[PDB]
Amino acid sequence: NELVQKFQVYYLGNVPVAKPVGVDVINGALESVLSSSSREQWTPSHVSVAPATLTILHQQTEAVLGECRVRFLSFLAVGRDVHTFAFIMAAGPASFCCHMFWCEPNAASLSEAVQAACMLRYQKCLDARS
Amino acid sequence: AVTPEERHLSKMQQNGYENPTYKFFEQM
Repeated sequence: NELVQKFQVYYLGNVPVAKPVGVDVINGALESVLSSSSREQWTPSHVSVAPATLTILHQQTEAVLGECRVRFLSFLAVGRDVHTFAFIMAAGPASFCCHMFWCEPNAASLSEAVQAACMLRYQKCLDARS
Repeated sequence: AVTPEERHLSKMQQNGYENPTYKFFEQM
């Protein structure tokens, strides 16, 4: 299943967004959610990074808060604040959802893991269809 | 100078990453 052990971070939630890509899109989403929540509202959680999916689970009950196919992840980024991570999913053909996280000490390891999953996945797909 | 963690963070902050798996299936 998973490629690496789950990441203990805060899930800030998800919001619809207008476009599949852009650091401006994800920073707009982050500012909005941060302005409407406080740190005590944040959901401790871990992100399981598997070959084909990302799964977001509650901190140690490990209940499922979201599951996302790598093929429908259009974009990811670290926000202007180095703690923040977001990715955009194409929820449907014309529908985008931004999933957001607060990471300590920063978002480097999570973004790396998710980027690596996308790059592995793309080569696997080219290989399958060749 | 800038460590490995650091250079990749600035990349992730400045451009993020567009998933080519998405575009691959999208172009179909």
